[PDB]
Amino acid sequence: SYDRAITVFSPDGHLFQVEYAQEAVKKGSTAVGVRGRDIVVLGVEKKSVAKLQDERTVRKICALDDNVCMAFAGLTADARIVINRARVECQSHRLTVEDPVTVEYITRYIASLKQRYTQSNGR
Amino acid sequence: RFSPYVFNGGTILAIAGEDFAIVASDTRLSEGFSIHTRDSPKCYKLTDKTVIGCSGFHGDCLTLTKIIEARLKMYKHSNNKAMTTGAIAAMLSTILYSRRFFPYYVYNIIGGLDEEGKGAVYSFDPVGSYQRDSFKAGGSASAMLQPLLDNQVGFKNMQNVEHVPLSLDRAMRLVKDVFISAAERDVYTGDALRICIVTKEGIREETVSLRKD
Amino acid sequence: SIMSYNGGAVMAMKGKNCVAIAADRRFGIQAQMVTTDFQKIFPMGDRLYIGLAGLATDVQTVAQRLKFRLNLYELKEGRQIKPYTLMSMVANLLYEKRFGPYYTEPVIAGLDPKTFKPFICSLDLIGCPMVTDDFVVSGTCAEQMYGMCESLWEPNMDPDHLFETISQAMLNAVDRDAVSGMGVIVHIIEKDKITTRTLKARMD
Amino acid sequence: TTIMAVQFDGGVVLGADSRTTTGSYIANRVTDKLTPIHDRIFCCRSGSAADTQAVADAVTYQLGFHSIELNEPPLVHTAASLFKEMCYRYREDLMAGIIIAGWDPQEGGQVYSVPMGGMMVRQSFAIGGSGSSYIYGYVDATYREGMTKEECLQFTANALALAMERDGSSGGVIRLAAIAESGVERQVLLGDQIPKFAVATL
Amino acid sequence: TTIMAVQFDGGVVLGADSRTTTGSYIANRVTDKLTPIHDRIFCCRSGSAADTQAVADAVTYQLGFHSIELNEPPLVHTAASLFKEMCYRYREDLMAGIIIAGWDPQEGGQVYSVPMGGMMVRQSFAIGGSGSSYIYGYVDATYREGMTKEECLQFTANALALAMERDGSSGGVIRLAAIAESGVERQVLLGDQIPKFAVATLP
Amino acid sequence: TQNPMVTGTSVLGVKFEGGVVIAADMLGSYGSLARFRNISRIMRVNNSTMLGASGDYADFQYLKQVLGQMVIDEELLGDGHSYSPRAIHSWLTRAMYSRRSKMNPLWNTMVIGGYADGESFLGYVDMLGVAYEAPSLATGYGAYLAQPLLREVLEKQPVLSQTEARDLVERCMRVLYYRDARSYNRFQIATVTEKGVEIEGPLSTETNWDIAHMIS
Amino acid sequence: TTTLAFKFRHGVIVAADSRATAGAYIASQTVKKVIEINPYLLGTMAGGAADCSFWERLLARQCRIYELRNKERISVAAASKLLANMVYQYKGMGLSMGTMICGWDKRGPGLYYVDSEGNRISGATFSVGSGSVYAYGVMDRGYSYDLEVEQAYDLARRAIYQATYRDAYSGGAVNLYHVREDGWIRVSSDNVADLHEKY
Amino acid sequence: TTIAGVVYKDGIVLGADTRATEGMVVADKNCSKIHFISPNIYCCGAGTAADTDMTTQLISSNLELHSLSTGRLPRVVTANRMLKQMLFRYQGYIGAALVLGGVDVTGPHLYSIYPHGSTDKLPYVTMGSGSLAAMAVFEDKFRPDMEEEEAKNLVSEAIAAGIFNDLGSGSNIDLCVISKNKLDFLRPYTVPNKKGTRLGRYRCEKGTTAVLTEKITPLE
Amino acid sequence: MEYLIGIQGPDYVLVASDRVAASNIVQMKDDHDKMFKMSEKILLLCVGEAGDTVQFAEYIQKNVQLYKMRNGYELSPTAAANFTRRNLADCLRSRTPYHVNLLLAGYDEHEGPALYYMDYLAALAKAPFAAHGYGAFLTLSILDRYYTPTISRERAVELLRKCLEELQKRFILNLPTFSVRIIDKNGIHDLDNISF
Amino acid sequence: MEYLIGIQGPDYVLVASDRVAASNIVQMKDDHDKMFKMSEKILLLCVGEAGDTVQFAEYIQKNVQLYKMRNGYELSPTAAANFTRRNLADCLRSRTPYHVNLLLAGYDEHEGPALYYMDYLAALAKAPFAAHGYGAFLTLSILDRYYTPTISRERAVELLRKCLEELQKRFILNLPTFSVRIIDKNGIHDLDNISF
Ligand SMILES: [Cl-]
Ligand SMILES: [Cl-]
Ligand SMILES: [Cl-]
Ligand SMILES: [Cl-]
Ligand SMILES: [Cl-]
Ligand SMILES: [Cl-]
Ligand SMILES: [Cl-]
Ligand SMILES: [Cl-]
Ligand SMILES: [Cl-]
Ligand SMILES: [Cl-]
Ligand SMILES: [Cl-]
Ligand SMILES: [Cl-]
Ligand SMILES: [Cl-]
Ligand SMILES: [Cl-]
Ligand SMILES: [Cl-]
Ligand SMILES: [Cl-]
Ligand SMILES: [Cl-]
Ligand SMILES: [Cl-]
Ligand SMILES: [Cl-]
Ligand SMILES: [Cl-]
Ligand SMILES: [Cl-]
Ligand SMILES: [K+]
Ligand SMILES: [K+]
Ligand SMILES: [K+]
Ligand SMILES: [Mg+2]
Ligand SMILES: [Mg+2]
Ligand SMILES: [Mg+2]
Ligand SMILES: [Mg+2]
Ligand SMILES: [Mg+2]
Ligand SMILES: [Mg+2]
Ligand SMILES: [Mg+2]
Repeated sequence: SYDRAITVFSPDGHLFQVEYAQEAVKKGSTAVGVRGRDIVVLGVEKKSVAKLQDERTVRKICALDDNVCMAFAGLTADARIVINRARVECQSHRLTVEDPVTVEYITRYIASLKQRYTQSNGR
Repeated sequence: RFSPYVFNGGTILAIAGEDFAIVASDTRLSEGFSIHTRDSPKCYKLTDKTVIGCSGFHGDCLTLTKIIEARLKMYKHSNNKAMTTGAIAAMLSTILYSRRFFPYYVYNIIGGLDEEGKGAVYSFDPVGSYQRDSFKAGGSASAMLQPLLDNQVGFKNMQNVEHVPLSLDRAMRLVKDVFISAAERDVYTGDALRICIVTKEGIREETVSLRKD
Repeated sequence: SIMSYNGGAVMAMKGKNCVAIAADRRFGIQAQMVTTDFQKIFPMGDRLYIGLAGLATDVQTVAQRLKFRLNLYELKEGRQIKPYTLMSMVANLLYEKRFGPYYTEPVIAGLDPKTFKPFICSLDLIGCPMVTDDFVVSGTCAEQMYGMCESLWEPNMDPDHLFETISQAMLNAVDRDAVSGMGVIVHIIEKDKITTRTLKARMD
Repeated sequence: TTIMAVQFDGGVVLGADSRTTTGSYIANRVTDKLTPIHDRIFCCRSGSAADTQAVADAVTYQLGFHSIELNEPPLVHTAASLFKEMCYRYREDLMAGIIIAGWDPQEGGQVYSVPMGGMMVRQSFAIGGSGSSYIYGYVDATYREGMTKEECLQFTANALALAMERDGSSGGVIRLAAIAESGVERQVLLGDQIPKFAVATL
Repeated sequence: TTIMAVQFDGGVVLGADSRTTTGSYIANRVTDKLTPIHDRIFCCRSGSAADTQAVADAVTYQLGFHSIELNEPPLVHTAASLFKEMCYRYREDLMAGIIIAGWDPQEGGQVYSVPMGGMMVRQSFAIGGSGSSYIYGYVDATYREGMTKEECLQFTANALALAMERDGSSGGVIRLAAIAESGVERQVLLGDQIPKFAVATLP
Repeated sequence: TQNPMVTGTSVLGVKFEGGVVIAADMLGSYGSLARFRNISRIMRVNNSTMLGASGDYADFQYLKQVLGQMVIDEELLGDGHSYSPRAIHSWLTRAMYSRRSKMNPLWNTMVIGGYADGESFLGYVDMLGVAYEAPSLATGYGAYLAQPLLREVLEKQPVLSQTEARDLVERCMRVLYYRDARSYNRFQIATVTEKGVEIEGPLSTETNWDIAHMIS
Repeated sequence: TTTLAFKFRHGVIVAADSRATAGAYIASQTVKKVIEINPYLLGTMAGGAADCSFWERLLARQCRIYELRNKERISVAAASKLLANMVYQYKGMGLSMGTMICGWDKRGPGLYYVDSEGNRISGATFSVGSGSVYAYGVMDRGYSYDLEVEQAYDLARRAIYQATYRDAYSGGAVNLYHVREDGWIRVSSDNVADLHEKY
Repeated sequence: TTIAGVVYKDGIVLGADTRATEGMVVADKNCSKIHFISPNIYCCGAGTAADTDMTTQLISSNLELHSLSTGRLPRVVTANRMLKQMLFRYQGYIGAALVLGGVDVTGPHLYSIYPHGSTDKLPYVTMGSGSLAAMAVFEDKFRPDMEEEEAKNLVSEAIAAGIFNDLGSGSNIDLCVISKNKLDFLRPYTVPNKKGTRLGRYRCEKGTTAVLTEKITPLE
Repeated sequence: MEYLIGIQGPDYVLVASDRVAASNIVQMKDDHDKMFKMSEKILLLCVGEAGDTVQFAEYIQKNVQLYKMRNGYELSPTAAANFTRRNLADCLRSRTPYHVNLLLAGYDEHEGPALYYMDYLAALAKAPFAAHGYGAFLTLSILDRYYTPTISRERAVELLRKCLEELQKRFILNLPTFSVRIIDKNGIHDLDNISF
Repeated sequence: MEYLIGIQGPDYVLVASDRVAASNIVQMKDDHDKMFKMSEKILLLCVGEAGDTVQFAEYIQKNVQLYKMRNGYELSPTAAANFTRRNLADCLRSRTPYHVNLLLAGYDEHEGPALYYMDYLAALAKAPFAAHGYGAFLTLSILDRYYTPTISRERAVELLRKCLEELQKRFILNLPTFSVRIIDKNGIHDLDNISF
């Protein structure tokens, strides 16, 4: 099994893979969120346009549970993994605490998953 | 079926005073209807301030005490101080529970000084249930010793008696008396009584003879 | 254990020209207290009592069958039974059931009906007798009892000191036993009177 | 235990070790396992000591009474038959392996086995007890038809000594008896009188 | 089963009966219980046939490999050691009572017992198997220090014959082998060749 | 071992001024059968320490193999430190406890004798990891038959000479031969002093059978 | 042992005896059977002494970690659930524990029964231990959601008392706690011999 | 229990300890284990205490009927037979393990009798949980034809061995010496064990024990 | 499963018993009566093993009635209790033991009311109140809490009705109806059944 | 001890379950709910061993809900029943078997109403009606006697009520209240508890 250290420091304290992952995000479609007074809104650009596309199949806004959703920008295949991982975690939370997750709880979970993939061999 | 346990006998006792603790035990080690040796104390020095009494299956008494010794040094190396009497007690509870499904066949009583300099006794069941006590008997003759301590140290069932503080001299007289009474009736308790007195000056030792039959 | 199904404790103790016999008062079935005034000590003469611990049904049967035999003896013989003779009668009654015994282990306490000399004994469930010059104990807290008696009993006690010693031995012994207690009764037997007391005692 | 008897022209030789064990404690190291049932009839006992003593006492009673009534010495065959009847009838409540041997005027020296279960068979020579296992080969190879009394005595002492060396439940001294028309001659082999055969060192 | 081996000056003699039973059915009347482990080292097998065959085949493998590596004939003591290690380690899962006997240039004729449980002890002669119980006396009375090869062969044949007469679980033919610097000589005693000792019928 | 196979009976040990003596007969029994009549149940561990074992002889042979290899390993270092008798006894305690705790004991009861730094060492270890020290020890039937004699002599005279300890051991071995049906009258005596460990044997006790004529 | 608890208008009452036994031997008369998990949550102990103490102490560890990670008090539901999930894995191995988890969280007063058999249930009132049957009779005849505070104290104390009287395996002192919206308080410790005198 | 006996030059010495236990607790510190059979015959008992007491009493009574009838001093063989035949009949359920010794017209005789009914006639015997300790003493030190005082020394040594090495044995050493001329029933012979003394006093004065109810009943 | 209760006041004894006869998972009768009249002023209430319960109670009943016919007057509650006990105890180690648990309630002209408790072992205890069955575990403490020796019969029936309500609430078995009777100077009186 | 019942009509399924949680001789809760909502149109009713029942039902519930979140739509009653059965059967010979007995009730947009029966062995049967628990022994024949496939919901609740009355009359256990719910094209509806 593949154990190469992929994300490592460079001389001026940079983590170049992370910075390159950030470049991938910057080439994704724009996504915007605005927190209202009693509404929250997410909006996102394009993907393609493309008349022959079945629109339903490429949404960039995704329910995580009944009370939490998310938009992303960057590598769509990567996003699908993060989304599914979060969806699983929302069901553990409800299982063991009998409350839906807070938005902060699941955000924290997602962020910690992302941080781990910057410090683990082979990834 | 090999049995991994045997009963080797032994009676232990601890008493908390205002500025002392006593831990006492007989010195007989038995098996079946035989005596292994007449000079096998059940008290073990853990620190300058703490002594533990252990009876039951001798194989487990030896192992457990060696585990405690090692853990006290590990603690001191990681935390830069000796373990307190109370921390030894809390730790012992966890070590006993770690064998919940294959228990140490050992009855443990800790005696020592707490952090204010006062007598402290902690008593345990084999899987680490414990609490602090003022005084406690354990092991083979515990049912013989305990009621008398309840009466004479606890003042239980007595009317119109001043509940005075327990002097060391009285506590010593009581310890010797109850072991002498126990040697009369419990076939496992006998040979000699070993007494450790823990004070701020350190740990001193008396031994007294018991019946050899 | 059959002997602990009901719990209970009896003891007897010798003093100068007097004897004492005591019992707890609980009748229970395993954990459950049923009553708190169950009789375990029975008169077998003006100055001779028998106390029985063990299985409550056999406590009552032995006391009753013993009385049957004793009453016949006393009618036929001139006289009140001697303590030692009562012991023997009881031994013989228990050993008849050697192979299906009564589950009771009595203590006897009394004064000789002519000399007033103190006597105490106990027997095991098949009738082995044991006479002593100090005390005897029987019941689910026998260890506790032994520990109290060994430590407190002294020779040649007067009735008042005997009463305090046997009382403190019982109360403190039963308070270390889940299935004995709910009260203590004490009989002090002297040449010229019987003094019967119930003690202030824990009720848990 | 090891017990043995052997017929010769005019009588019998009987022998036993002397060990009685409870578990692996030796409760008697000088047991007498050869018990007289009448003037010239003995039994060798193995199995439960309580059982064989009770049975032997009973047979002694029965045979003695029978003998007085008949006014004649009893048949060895009769003694064996009495053992057999009792050992067979009570086979579920006894642990007894008996050899009956002796002399009578009608049939001479005779050996009978009554093993556990209570069958009865006449034999030229008989062995029993726990130690007998270790001497089947020896007695099978060493037995010769027409041994004298003295040869029977040596053959017995040797067999018993070999059994005793190997069987933890046999040992102590060797008790021998010879029985003939003239009477009973008893002796004990002890210590250095027991036949000796080296341990096979390298 | 009855197995035996006896040391003499310059080699060993080994013997076995040939009976294999399941319950009291004789599943093989002409079993060969003496199995070659190397050129001049044999083992005599008693106990479970499956176990002793498996253990013997494994030791043969171990010893053969060890022997090629060393480029020297193997020590009898080495064969015994390998049996011991395997019989001891697996003593809870095997029923195997073994005698290892053979010759090597260093120590000559040697007999080792590896009884159940997996102890190992060198002996002048060894017996084992169920039938051995009935010949302790005989071998103890008959053994003499300094027997010749031919005497060891006779002593072995006689012991085994006596065991076979008495032990229901032993019988058939007697297989013998003698091992020395010159080699291995095997033979079978059958029928009238087996030593005979009368049943002691009544005078 | 779950089920012992070939076994040894009692081992005795007693301290004397300048050393320790242990004794054990040379028998391996297979149930009641006195099967292996010339086996040694005593091991020289190193120069200061010896061991005697009751119980399963295959397990004893294993211990001897393990412990013999450990002393060799230590001698290879040639560093001035050697396992004291007490250390060997500690090690053995751990090993027996550990095997007991895996429900797969070594089926032995052992007596460790030694002499180091002017002190006699005598220690007991059993199959459960029960271990202690004492002035005399006796395993198996020896606990019932020999130990009472050993302790009675030692109360009248705690300090025995070597020859007094040796005579006392011979008296005990005689008693054992009379009363233990698994004993054998061929034994070894091992002594440790300043000079090292000596094993003597094969030895026998004289026996008396006068009582055979007192059926009383 | 006898323990009880009940929700009412003014929070949750929690009470216990103080006896411990080894078989029929009375090992202690002064055990603390109400564990302070945090300043708004209590657990009660009945069954195996080591088992209760160890698992409630572990629950306390976990609730504290939770609080540190999530920056808020764990709920009674979530705490009871943590305990149930911890012990579930041990079913069949001979743990013996019956506990009440008693608190006051955003849903108000909370009370859950949790045991080593796997049960986890919310309810108004519970009693657990060898003496529970006796406590239930008395608690049940006097319970009301609208009990006044001092009446609820009296009831809890009496129920445990009556249990100690019938049940050989309950005794010592009655220890009483009250969970209020700003935390639990220790209300009283009354020796059963002094309560007998009174009742 | 440790019980033992020896045949000496002129008689029998019997010995016993005085502990009775229930479980692993001492019930009696001073029970009598050397039981009267007839004026010339005594019997030590080990095993189930009620069985030893009752068995010896019954045989002693039947022997008294026997001797009343015969007009003669009873024989040791007669006690042996009566005990063993009764014990055999009960198949070991009467748990009496006995050392029977006496002196009759045929001289001194000593038997050990087991619960299942076997008996051994021997010049020394031991029984009880302490019997191996006592037997070790005998094997090491017995000689035929000892003098009275040597025999009494040996028996008390043997009982002492059981007292100190067996948890089932304790307290005092009783002996019984029987010859043609003398019966010496030495109870106690030695008291090698003593309770230590009490260091504190618990002389609880009148009123210490609170009393709920009192009734005095006067008697004649 | 079967419930018996008794409560003795200053001049009466009140008793009640459930009316279920069950078998496996079904109630087979809901008007079962577990009380046996021994005499004008004695009830025996009997539960336990099938067959034993009726055989034992009826044997006692017939012998008590026999005593009345033989002598012209009745056995006292205390005598009858001791008679019952002797029979049970005498059978305990016999080939025909009776597995039954009982209450004996009576009123004597000179002793006043009495309530006796007996278990299958034949231990006999006189009590101010008592109960048998699993339901006893949930009701005895209710009795300890509220009984007093001078309790009036109006309050005794109220106390009884707290016990029976507690079984409805808390007991796992369906015991919906109870027989109730009281004994005093004027004999045995049937009260209304208490039902749910 | 636990009772579950289901009755499927042409366009609904009705279900009920007892509300008792018992332990030894005591009911410890009388408002217990044994129904688990899996989705808008699926109820899982679960009884059996303590711990197993909730651990199993919640694991299923969470996974059904996860499916909904992953895919945008819900598992059909049939698919959910089969999922449930796979899990139970897969655990049957493992170190962690679940001793649970189940009903699954649902309404599908295209298949209509469904009722599924499962035992602890994980045998799965579709049924027009079914019940679990000892109470089933006394109510199944009532359902066989009066059920018809076109039974209306008003008559189904009546038939349910005859079953529950039979338990009050004839069953030995005290089950005095029941949860009742119906599922149809508009989801899951709580009905009044049926109480005695
Ligand atoms: Cl949720
Ligand atoms: Cl009678
Ligand atoms: Cl014999
Ligand atoms: Cl036979
Ligand atoms: Cl035979
Ligand atoms: Cl035999
Ligand atoms: Cl011998
Ligand atoms: Cl063949
Ligand atoms: Cl093969
Ligand atoms: Cl073998
Ligand atoms: Cl073999
Ligand atoms: Cl074989
Ligand atoms: Cl050898
Ligand atoms: Cl060596
Ligand atoms: Cl407290
Ligand atoms: Cl957390
Ligand atoms: Cl809930
Ligand atoms: Cl509990
Ligand atoms: Cl209240
Ligand atoms: Cl005789
Ligand atoms: Cl004994
Ligand atoms: K003692
Ligand atoms: K032998
Ligand atoms: K054959
Ligand atoms: Mg002793
Ligand atoms: Mg009590
Ligand atoms: Mg209580
Ligand atoms: Mg196999
Ligand atoms: Mg028999
Ligand atoms: Mg019947
Ligand atoms: Mg499970």
